[PDB]
Amino acid sequence: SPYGPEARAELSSRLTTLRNTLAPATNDPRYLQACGGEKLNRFRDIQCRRQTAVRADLNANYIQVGNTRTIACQYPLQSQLESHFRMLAENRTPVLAVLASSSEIANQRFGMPDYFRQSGTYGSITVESKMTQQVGLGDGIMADMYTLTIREAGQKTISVPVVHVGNWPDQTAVSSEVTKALASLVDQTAETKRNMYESKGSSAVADDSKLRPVIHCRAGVGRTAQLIGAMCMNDSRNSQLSVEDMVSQMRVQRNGIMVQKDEQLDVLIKLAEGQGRPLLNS
Amino acid sequence: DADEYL
Amino acid sequence: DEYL
Repeated sequence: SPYGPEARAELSSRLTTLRNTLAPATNDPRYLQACGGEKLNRFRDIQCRRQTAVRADLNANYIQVGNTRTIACQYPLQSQLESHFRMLAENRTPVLAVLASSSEIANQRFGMPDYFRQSGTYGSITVESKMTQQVGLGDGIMADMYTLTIREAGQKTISVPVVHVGNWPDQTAVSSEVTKALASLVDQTAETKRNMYESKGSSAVADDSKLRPVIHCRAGVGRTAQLIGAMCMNDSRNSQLSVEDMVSQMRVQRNGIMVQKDEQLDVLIKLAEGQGRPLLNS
Repeated sequence: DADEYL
Repeated sequence: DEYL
């Protein structure tokens, strides 16, 4: 069977080898390095690829698996928020999906500022937050949506649609049913907002580096990877893109950690099986 | 203008 | 810190 133990064992073997090769070496020329005395990485083991980095001071990467373009990043550090907000604005972000739980954000030691559920000032940037709808995703998991309005004198005011899942603990994987519903809500949200910029003849519709959905959890490698992988399968243009392709492309474009827990890769495998999508290549 | 995207 |  294309989804039998033998196939699953082979896929893991290839993935394992890749993760070891992409392991960040001290002062690795493939990863972004902290220039100066400013902390860049939230974790010394979760690094950001250099050739796909969005900004030099943020741990974020441009990711494209198949025809699906997104942006994965770590939960911004306190001192990166200003730069984080400019990135969202400039990108004309059609949707921001936050997969970090409320419990993690509340934990003051985790250093994860609640920058989207409350209004505030960060440097030259002014952010206003407003709660909109709440969508049930199944298994009791809920999606809380907000609208972030980013204002900066001299720049055009940009509002961003936010989808926050607060009850998805780290190092865990939600059911494939939930993941499929969450992937749909994010595309719909992005699709609606993107439509707006097109009706306004925005200059971002022509730039492949903009109008990309931004997604992140805590490290931006576990929960973020699961959603992205699910979003690719939603795209009707990724026909024949295998599970091997997806994970490979994510790791080579961010870091070999993308899709941390096996339980997470299992959800992707399950969704692929439901689509008759190949696991391995050739 | 400044808020033509709101 | 280490995310592990």
